[PDB]
Amino acid sequence: MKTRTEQRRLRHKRIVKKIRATNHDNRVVLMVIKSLNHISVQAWDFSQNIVLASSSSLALKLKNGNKDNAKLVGQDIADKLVKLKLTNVVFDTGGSKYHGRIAALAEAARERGLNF
Amino acid sequence: AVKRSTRLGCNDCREINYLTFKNVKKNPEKLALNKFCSRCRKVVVHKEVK
Amino acid sequence: KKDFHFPSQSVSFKCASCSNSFTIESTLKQKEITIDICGKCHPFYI
Amino acid sequence: SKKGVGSTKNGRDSHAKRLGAKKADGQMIRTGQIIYRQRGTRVYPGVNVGLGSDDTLFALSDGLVKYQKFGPKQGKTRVSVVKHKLDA
Amino acid sequence: NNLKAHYQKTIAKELQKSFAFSSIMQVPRLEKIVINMGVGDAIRDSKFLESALNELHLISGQKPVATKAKNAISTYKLRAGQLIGCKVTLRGERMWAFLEKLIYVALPRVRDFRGLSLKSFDGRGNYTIGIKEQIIFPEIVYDDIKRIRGFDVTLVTSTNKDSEALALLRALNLPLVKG
Amino acid sequence: MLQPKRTKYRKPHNVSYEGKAKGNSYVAFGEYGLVATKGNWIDARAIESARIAISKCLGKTGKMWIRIFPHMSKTKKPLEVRMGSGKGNPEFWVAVVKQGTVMFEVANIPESQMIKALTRAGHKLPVTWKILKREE
RNA sequence: UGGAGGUAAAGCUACUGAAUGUAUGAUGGCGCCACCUAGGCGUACUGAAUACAAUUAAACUCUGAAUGCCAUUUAUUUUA
RNA sequence: CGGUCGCCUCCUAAAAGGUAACGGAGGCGUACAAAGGUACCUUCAGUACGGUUGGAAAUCGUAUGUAGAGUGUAAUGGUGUAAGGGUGCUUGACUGUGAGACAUACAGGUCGAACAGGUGAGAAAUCAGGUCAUAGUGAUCCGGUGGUCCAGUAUGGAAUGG
RNA sequence: UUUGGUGCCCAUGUCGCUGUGGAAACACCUGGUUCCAUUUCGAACCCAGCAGUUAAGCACAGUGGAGCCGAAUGUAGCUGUUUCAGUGAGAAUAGGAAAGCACCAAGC
Ligand SMILES: [Mg+2]
Ligand SMILES: [Mg+2]
Ligand SMILES: [Mg+2]
Ligand SMILES: [Mg+2]
Ligand SMILES: [Mg+2]
Ligand SMILES: [Mg+2]
Ligand SMILES: [Mg+2]
Ligand SMILES: [Mg+2]
Ligand SMILES: [Mg+2]
Ligand SMILES: [Mg+2]
Ligand SMILES: [Mg+2]
Ligand SMILES: [Mg+2]
Ligand SMILES: [Mg+2]
Ligand SMILES: [Zn+2]
Ligand SMILES: [Zn+2]
Repeated sequence: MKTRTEQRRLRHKRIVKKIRATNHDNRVVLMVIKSLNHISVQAWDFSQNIVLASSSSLALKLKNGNKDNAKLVGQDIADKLVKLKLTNVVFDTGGSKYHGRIAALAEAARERGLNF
Repeated sequence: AVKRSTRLGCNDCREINYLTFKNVKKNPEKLALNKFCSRCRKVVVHKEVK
Repeated sequence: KKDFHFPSQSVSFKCASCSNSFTIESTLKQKEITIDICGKCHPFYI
Repeated sequence: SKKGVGSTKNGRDSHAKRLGAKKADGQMIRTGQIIYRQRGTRVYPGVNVGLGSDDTLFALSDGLVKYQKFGPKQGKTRVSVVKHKLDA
Repeated sequence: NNLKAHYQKTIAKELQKSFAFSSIMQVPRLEKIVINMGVGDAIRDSKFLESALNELHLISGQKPVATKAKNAISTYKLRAGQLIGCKVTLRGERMWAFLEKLIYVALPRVRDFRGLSLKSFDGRGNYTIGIKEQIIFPEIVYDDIKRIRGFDVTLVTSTNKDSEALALLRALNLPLVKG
Repeated sequence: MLQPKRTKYRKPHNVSYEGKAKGNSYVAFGEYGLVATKGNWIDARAIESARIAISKCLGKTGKMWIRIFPHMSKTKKPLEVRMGSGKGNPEFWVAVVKQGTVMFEVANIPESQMIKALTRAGHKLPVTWKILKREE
């Protein structure tokens, strides 16, 4: 009836609405977007509507789509967030079920000093 | 008025601490819920009391 | 999906006149069941 | 002669529920004060504004209340409480 | 399936050459064969419905999901929340296996498979086959429901034009009158 | 007797006839028309009387249009009844004619007969009528 | 200066009802046949739906004020 | 004489609110251990086409359609990724509270941030002190029932009270 | 600047029609042996890879067809005082309209 990306966009609209409705402490938002080839991550701030930190397979120059490079992406983005002195984050998926690459990246971010 | 109310009492101190509603005609089985108890100061099973 | 009691096993199918052992997956007996009217044994197709 | 008269059947009315807007734009407000009471969300909630069990909008922080118009054909209304933001 | 490879090579080349299709995947592709054997007898003799599923089960290799009506009708004794009808949707290898088994074993056993075509496409490229009797299907033992029924095998395709669906059918040799 | 087939509410509030002309202000089916100059309530009985008058004084090929329709009903308490104990029952339907509404229009017959016909139609109605023509 | 609203007005292809004419017309009534059931050719005429032109409403609204109301800003006045 | 007496929805009610009449229309004295809570997934009705039983209309496939569908109910308002449907786990359908407001003659009613205790869902953020919201309800006195760190008419009990 | 992602917006952002495109990326695609999944279907979700692919989607140019928006004049209702001064709609129209504002990653 649709294509996978539109359903992923639809789930993202739900998640964005929920986070913007309930995030009272104004935490930074760690958005991960997964594609068929690669997965990227960017930390927006919904109060200013800008990007504070970013990371991607293109940025990191990896043949991604594997759980191994997902560990590297999470480590890089968590390192960047620590350098930015922001540790209170909210984690949302691109509209995909939290599992596999998304779960590995999220768990990888947690052991490098993030609190979520 | 109709009487659909029932009392829920703890199963440790046997004290009645909650008041709820139940349809005896539809639901035939006794409630065996678990709620907070002021005396025991913890969560414990609460059953229907006549 | 899997874990079923009805196994789809690749069974061969023979026919009269023309042998034509067509192998098709089905959940039946594992032997050469002979069909009396197959596709090729019909005046309509040929 | 009166010949008698029939009887009327509808002379019944209910108590008026005190709904509507309570705080006007520009009025200062503390947390927990009502800004809009409604039956069904006639005014959407924004930032620093909550909801109740009767669809009642209440504030969550100090500031000036503020209405924002949004939605298709500009048919949706939204309220918010822009914090004092004195910020020295 | 060997005929699956036959489908790949033959359909690709001929359709592409037949219409100068600029890409191999421009050719139409068949998607899913839905089977829907539904009966309202589940309103009174529910037992029958169960047996129905098993025969359907025994035919395709997918257990059938029983469907429920979205309305309620007094004349049909229908009411919401009841199971009236099973639907099965085959994909991947199993769909081609069942399709091949139907056209080669089940279909030519039909008492009078004279066929109907050209007047069957829904205008979007689909195709429905209304089977009249169940006993003709090889995957069925003589013991069955006290009532015998048919089937409503249907087809889907990647293309949206009914003519291109017919062209794929001709390339696949689905045996109907002139179509 | 023009009558609405059904109505949602039997006893509605009356609709004022004071004001200018909302719709049905200009001849748009024929080309000669009978305008009103004083808003009043006129019932389907007067409409039917006027229509029968027009039809009787028409010819074999003349054509006529009735714009107004008696949409609104009115009540009347039974005689010898003191006020109270609810509203009376609906009795007759009247079409609300405001100052400037074209009620009847005629075409397809020579000018003198249509002018006379509109005169006889307006003598059956209480409002003071007037003839107007259609802009080219 | 800012706001809430849905009245007056207006509109009904923007809904719910009511409702006029023209054109195409489902539909029935009415016939005349064949056929005992599948139907067919015209329909004094009823009238779905569509298009054009025109209507009505406290409990109709795709719209839509003024006044009034609340708050604030400035000026003045009174200790209510 | 007939009719009505409490509470909820719409109009009259004149675009803040309020506003009466033996003015015009209706309902309620409930329903849900799921129709609550959470996490995840998902989105009309109708109509067109194509198809055995099967028929105007049961189910299937596809398209169209922007709400005429659903939201237990009388209306109103709201809500089409929602507040509608399905699934998994549960019982926050918690305890002690409660700054601040509304409306009000009073009595009563309504919303609620936030704190402590111990839980449920969820990776977490978060949500949960009953349901999309407004009717589903009756003061005091009197007596009965359970618990109880209070009293016990000289003292110990009991009776009788709190 | 362009591509890809996303927030803000909520049709002058749509629906549709005609063409062009891919370097990198986006996508279809290749398989279900692993984590995970179907009220049944690896369709979807989830895996691991880019063989093929520019139909799609997606991105560009044209398209005033449908939908949407809509000036000025005039008028209806309003406030006063007049029996005239402001306020000024709705409908209709000329007409506009093939979105716009920011952030991030890459060759630029
Ligand atoms: Mg009221
Ligand atoms: Mg009016
Ligand atoms: Mg209308
Ligand atoms: Mg009105
Ligand atoms: Mg009496
Ligand atoms: Mg007022
Ligand atoms: Mg009012
Ligand atoms: Mg209702
Ligand atoms: Mg649940
Ligand atoms: Mg619910
Ligand atoms: Mg007494
Ligand atoms: Mg003593
Ligand atoms: Mg292309
Ligand atoms: Zn206890
Ligand atoms: Zn043979």
